[PDB]
Amino acid sequence: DNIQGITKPAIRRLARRGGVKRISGLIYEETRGVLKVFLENVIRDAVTYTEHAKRKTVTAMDVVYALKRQGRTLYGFG
Amino acid sequence: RDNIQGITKPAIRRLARRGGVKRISGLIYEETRGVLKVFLENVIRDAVTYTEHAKRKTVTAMDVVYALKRQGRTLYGFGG
Amino acid sequence: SRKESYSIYVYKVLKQVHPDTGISSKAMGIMNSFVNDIFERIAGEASRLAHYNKRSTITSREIQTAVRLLLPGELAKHAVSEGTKAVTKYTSA
Amino acid sequence: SRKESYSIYVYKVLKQVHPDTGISSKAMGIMNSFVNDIFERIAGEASRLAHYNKRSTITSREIQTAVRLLLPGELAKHAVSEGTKAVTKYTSA
Amino acid sequence: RAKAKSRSSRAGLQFPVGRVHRLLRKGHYAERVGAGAPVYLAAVLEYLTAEILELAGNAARDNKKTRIIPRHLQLAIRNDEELNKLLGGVTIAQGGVLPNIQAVLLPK
Amino acid sequence: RAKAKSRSSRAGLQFPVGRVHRLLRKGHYAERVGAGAPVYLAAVLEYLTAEILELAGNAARDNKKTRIIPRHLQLAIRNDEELNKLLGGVTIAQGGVLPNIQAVLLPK
Amino acid sequence: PHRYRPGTVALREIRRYQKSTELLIRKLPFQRLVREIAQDFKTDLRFQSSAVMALQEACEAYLVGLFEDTNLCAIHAKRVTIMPKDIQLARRIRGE
Amino acid sequence: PHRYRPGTVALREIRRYQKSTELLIRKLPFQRLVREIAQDFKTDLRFQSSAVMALQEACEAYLVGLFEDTNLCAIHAKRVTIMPKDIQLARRIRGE
DNA sequence: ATCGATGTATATATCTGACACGTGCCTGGAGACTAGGGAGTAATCCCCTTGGCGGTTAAAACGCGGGGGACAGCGCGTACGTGCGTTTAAGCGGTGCTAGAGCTGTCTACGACCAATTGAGCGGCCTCGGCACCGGGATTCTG
DNA sequence: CAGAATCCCGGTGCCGAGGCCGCTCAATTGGTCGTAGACAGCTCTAGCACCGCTTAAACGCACGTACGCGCTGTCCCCCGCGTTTTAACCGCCAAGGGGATTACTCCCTAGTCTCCAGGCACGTGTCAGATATATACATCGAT
Repeated sequence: DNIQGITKPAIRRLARRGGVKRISGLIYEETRGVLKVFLENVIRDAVTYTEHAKRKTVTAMDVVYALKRQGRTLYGFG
Repeated sequence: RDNIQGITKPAIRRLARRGGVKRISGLIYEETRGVLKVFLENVIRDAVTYTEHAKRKTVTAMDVVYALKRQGRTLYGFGG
Repeated sequence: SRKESYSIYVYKVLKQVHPDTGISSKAMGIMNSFVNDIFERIAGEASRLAHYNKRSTITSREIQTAVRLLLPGELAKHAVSEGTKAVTKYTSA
Repeated sequence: SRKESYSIYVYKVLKQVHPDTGISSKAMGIMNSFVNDIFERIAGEASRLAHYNKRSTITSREIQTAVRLLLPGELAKHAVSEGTKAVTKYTSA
Repeated sequence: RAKAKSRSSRAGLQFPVGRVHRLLRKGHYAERVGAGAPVYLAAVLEYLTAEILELAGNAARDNKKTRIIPRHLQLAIRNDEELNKLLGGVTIAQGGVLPNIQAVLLPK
Repeated sequence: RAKAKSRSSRAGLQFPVGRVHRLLRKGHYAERVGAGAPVYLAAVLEYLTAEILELAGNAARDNKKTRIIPRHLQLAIRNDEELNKLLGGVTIAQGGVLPNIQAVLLPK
Repeated sequence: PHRYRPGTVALREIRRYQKSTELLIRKLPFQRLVREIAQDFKTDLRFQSSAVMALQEACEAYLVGLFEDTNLCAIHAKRVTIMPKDIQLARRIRGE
Repeated sequence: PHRYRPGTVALREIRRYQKSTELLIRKLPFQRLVREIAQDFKTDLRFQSSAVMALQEACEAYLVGLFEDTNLCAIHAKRVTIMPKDIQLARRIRGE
């Protein structure tokens, strides 16, 4: 159970970059679940591309293609 | 021209009723007319662009289907 | 000119699923659009999968992977079994 | 082995716009991916336009229409203007 | 010369394997098309077609009708948690909407 | 056998017309590609490149820097109403967000 | 005379229009609006009988969806009456 | 003694983190989470050093935008404290 | 009106590794010619789009009575922010191992291209029963 | 608890869906052959594991003030019902602009061969940016 590694201070820092001034005490457990749901949908696609190529090493391009398929084009990693 | 006034208050109420709205403020009508006009303008510009590329003069249902498809909304029942 | 359509095949399937039921012309037009939609989506992803691996040929593995990427979990789970059974019987014939 | 990128042409343009400024390798990577993206968008739409009209070839008419569909109103006018200028200079050389 | 037998009859499918193979060649998706691709794609399209028509027919029966109409297709798709995900961005002509009212709006 | 000279020099462009022509033929977009397509596409790509670099270079001077970095590209894109519409879905690494605080949150 | 209390008829209308399927905007006024907007792009255009029906179906579907989103924004503020700021918030979050 | 009033340090932090561009989540704890999630799909997988960085950049870019949307729907209710129902409304209107 | 304790920024000097440039060479772009079928032009058919009249009831526009909803003001009590002292484990610098990504070589099984044959499925026609409209009766639900 | 709204049942009747026929052009069977890719072996990059150390960051506690929430009052703007009127909808008649097709032929692009220069790895070195120190001056909270 490594979800606890996303600490409360880190969530507050993310909220500050987003402009949030005051934060309620229940936001932390809601945010952990949202992030956990987001990661799984990207990793499943990356692993699918890795398996089609019969490789054993997940590669940056697999992630780039997984994100582009969802409409989240990322510039910078080739 | 005045043709935008053809979208009467009762028609807007019927649309709001289908969406489940129970009570409507009196300022919603002009806002809805403004929201609708930009949507029509955007779809029609693309439709006419496809019509002009084909050198046709009549606008067909396929030009509309392709325009909507490009905007990201798919219409079933008219072709394609 | 002559226009092709899937209407006869959709009707054969309907007669297999519900012999007593019929279908109107508008419903047939909708079904005829749905089939072309999914056909173009699968062929598109199979094409992308081929270019990313420098392969020159589309094969059943490209179709199977495109199906696993496009359809949700249970639908993909069943469709893969249907395609595998069809290809196996075709090759054994 | 040997890779292929646009970094030479991007640097040539940079020294024409701002002859006193340089660019970091991290920014060059983003500029390199930007061209590949827009190239794929335009070539895609040009292929669809050719298929709908039942034509076998891609011409400047398909490129011009794809540009007018993809780029916003102010970018489109300038892009079309200099595309036609380039083609006219090439054909008159 | 042997008597011809259709590829669909060999595979046991209703959909046309020959038409699918032709469409795969004419669309320029790739320069070569393997022999197994059209049988697999035809089997998948047939599965999804029957999967939709069954729910549409059940809706038509509940309404006490005998002919399927677009209203029944809309009711079939929007009541299934998986079909609605695959066809979320699609609007069906004459489909209408599902009955739904917010609990806050109903009288005490 | 006259001395060879590049098509880009004839058109007056910096980008490679030959490489673009090759990439079109290798993509299977169509069975035939006309002579004018690569010159037009090269000119379009050169235009959009020069516009992006001009705005990024202006943003560099406003920070007394002499080298362009991703932050300057992000600020150049997000401050222009035309470029921001074209690149609305793109994420740029190391770009960060623009400074913005709602007026309701400032002190009374 | 007998009179229904405020809101009793509104729920009945909601049920009526959610159960039906016909189009709700008048055809001739919409057709004239479509022909008016198009005149800005190209002159002497002509339209097929089915293109106007396709445009009307698309517009009514868009507006019904926008009202569905706006009603959730109204309830969030504990109100019943929808107001323009609810539309502006829904459109801002949708990214329109 | 000396003590600042509630909210001045929060505004100073907002002005701080909107100017910088570094990553805010701890690298090693995030890497262990990525390793733990991938194990449900395939065993003995290996990850390139850049794949974890691409995933971290994508996740932080997603969460910042979600908080930006949540703050507007908090202000709309005439509050300043963000609460779970604001996230739920933003996600419902976004369609995710 | 202002004090004074904190905080952010600027100005100077030292360092280091990221950037710009030059060299060698090889593989991919340019020049010259041939063959052939895709696109351009002109002419014909005919269909479906635009324009008009008459007329009847379905639907929109205008008034008004009143009640229930939106909004401002007040009290209160506890949830969150600011600041300190403690302790956990992230980050870094170094060394070593070996799993597996990337490449060259051989060759044989696969798919593309032609030709001859015929039957699958598309267009035109017939018809009859599923649906819809009218009118009257039964049940529900609200003020 | 009177009475206004919705549903359903029996009768009429029509034009949309189900089935038949003619027939032609798209799919099948048989053959050749060229090269795409499956398999075997090798090199050596970079992903994984372990250790010691410093100290940046996370954790736990106290406290007090600013916010969220519930209650009360009032006033005005939506809803429901009735009358008048205006322009939507249906049905019938004209005509001609433009879409869709056929036949001809020419000029554009694909393909093969030669050959030579553009641009890709590799190596070098020097100055733009990162850091430590000192200090200027701006802001916030209490008197």
